[PDB]
Formats: sequence, structure tokens, C-alpha cells
Amino acid sequence: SQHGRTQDENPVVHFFKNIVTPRTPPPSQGKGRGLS
Repeated sequence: SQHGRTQDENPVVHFFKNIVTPRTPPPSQGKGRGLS
């Protein structure tokens, strides 16, 4: 996973974004990065 201030993206959310957004969704983040 990637590091940042963004919450760990779920693979289900990624799939959702794949459907509704033609642009490549952002990569999943480390667990707890959203709170960091």
C-alpha cells in the first residue's frame, strides 16, 4: 500500500470508482493513514 494522509481505500470502493470514474482511481493507502 501507499503512504499519505488518505484513508486506506477498500477494493470495493476502488471497483466503485472504476465504474463511475473513467480516470484511474487512487491506490490503496496504509491502514491508519487516514487518521495520520
